[PDB]
Amino acid sequence: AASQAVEEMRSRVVLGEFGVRNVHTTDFPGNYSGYDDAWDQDRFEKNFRVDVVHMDENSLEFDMVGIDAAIANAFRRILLAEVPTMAVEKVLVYNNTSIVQDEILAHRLGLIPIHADPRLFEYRNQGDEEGTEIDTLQFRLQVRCTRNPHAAKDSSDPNELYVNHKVYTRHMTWIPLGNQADLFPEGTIRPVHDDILIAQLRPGQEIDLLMHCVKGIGKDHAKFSPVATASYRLLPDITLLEPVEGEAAEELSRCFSPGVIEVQEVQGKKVARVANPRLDTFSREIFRNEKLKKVVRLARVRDHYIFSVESTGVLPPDVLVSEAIKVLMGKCRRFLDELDAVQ
Amino acid sequence: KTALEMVQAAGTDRHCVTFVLHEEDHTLGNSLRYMIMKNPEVEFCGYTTTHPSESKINLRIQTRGTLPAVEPFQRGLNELMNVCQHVLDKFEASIKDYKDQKA
Amino acid sequence: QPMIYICGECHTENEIKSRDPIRCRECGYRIMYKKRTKRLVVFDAR
Amino acid sequence: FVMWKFTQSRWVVRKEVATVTKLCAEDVKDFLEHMAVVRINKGWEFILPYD
Amino acid sequence: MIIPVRCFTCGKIVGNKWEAYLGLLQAEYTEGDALDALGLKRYCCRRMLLAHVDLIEKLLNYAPL
Ligand SMILES: [Zn+2]
Ligand SMILES: [Zn+2]
Repeated sequence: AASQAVEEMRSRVVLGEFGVRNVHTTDFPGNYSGYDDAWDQDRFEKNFRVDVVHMDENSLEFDMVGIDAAIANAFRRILLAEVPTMAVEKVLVYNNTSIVQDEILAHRLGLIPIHADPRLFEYRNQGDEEGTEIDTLQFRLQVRCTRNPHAAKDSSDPNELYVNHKVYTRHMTWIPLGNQADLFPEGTIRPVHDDILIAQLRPGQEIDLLMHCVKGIGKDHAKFSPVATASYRLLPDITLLEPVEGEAAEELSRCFSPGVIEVQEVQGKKVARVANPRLDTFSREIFRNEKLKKVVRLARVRDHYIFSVESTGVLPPDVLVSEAIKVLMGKCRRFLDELDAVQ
Repeated sequence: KTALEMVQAAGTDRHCVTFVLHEEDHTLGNSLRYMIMKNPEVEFCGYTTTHPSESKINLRIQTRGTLPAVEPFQRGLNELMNVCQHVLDKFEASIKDYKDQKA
Repeated sequence: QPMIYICGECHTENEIKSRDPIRCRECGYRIMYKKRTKRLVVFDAR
Repeated sequence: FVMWKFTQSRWVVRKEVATVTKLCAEDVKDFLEHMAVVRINKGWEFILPYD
Repeated sequence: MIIPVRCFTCGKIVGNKWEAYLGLLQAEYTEGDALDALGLKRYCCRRMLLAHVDLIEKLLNYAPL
């Protein structure tokens, strides 16, 4: 009826064959007659919930229920750009004989993530290229490639002929400044992956440089981005308008994801049902089958966002989400203080 | 110098106000727009970007009656701050119980 | 003042003064590059 | 060495030959392509059948 | 010339997975199964590793040394 259509518009996002419908957030006061969409903190705190489904090193997946698309996109953008980290900015070069260009070498070194905790440092002031103990870190990289004194007669592979011919990021040595050695235990300040190939050398060539790293946000440059892929998707909820059974039900298992539609023999005949709509990626392959188009209704839940955050290894992703929320709170507090100072 | 108010015309009418916010982007603009649109006393709320080169946004608020349109701004900011605190607490609790049940 | 250069095939440090025929010992190649400077150079990772 | 490995066994592993002969990947690949073909899940098989 | 450290689209660390990928090419693994075993789910990293040409050794063959 009309009420069902209104509820579907205000709660579900339907994906059609040619276009998506009901994509705009509409639960606002005055848009609906029989609904009081005015803001209520109690109802929001009641309906909202967070459920983590998977959490390992440099990877997190959690469902938020009750939040809106605006706040979800705000969190995503803060995680992508407004979370500060540590990255290489200044490169001091001493007799770089490598084939790799100096600017390209500095650009590659800048993209290398640093395991240093950004909360323990501060932003470098305008200028001040010398750097202080509080707001900079130094990494020394000195690799001299030379021929192996003991090798086979042929030694076709470069590994046997030469030593230190591939300058991995493990050669980077953190040089403490001031009292950073006492504050940070040995092994904490280091490259994240320890296996990133910076450049390749030949005997005679040498790479000697120092790297000054300062705190920065991803908005200024992508090298400060802590998260590799921080995104969110609406939770799908596939519904069957009519009970589908028989061999065509198997087609359902072949139309959607292999892990969402399951076939069961309740009375000796195969009937399909939704097992786990989370695993579906909405390939929209059900629209190819003419008969099975009018039997399913693909939809997305408006107030259920599955966030997937894969980080670069600087810090665990839960702390990243916490720091993103803290940065949003800090922006709100700064604007409130500015408004109070105005009035 | 970050957030500055501007009246609709020389008459200094408090019904239609424009807040210019510096060093911001679509994130806070859209968040505050969503948090203040639910205020029943707001007839028109809208944020826009002047130019992608400069980092500033312009929000415009027009109320229904005689609201100064600055009180809804502070209301939306406080509501967004409370929502952020609540989601932070909920996420911390969820992560803690997940770590507890995993071990 | 010792001015140093590098050959194109031997790659050995050769010291030659002004107004000398460009050559290199133990070979006959006539391409002589200049060694890299020792001054500090600052680069930006941008 | 490659021909001896082929006489001993019909299937030859490229990594084992690269490790033993201490040669680069391209030389071993050229040696194998002259007398062998790539069979998935089995390695390198002699191009002609047992006569 | 050399394998980039960061992926152009997403930004996942991909420079450290190059030589190991070559090992998977030295092994019997094909392209697809090797890219799957390396942990590249999205196709952007797969394109980054697959379409990359290793020109650093060809240049080092012309290096002074
Ligand atoms: Zn010479
Ligand atoms: Zn990628």
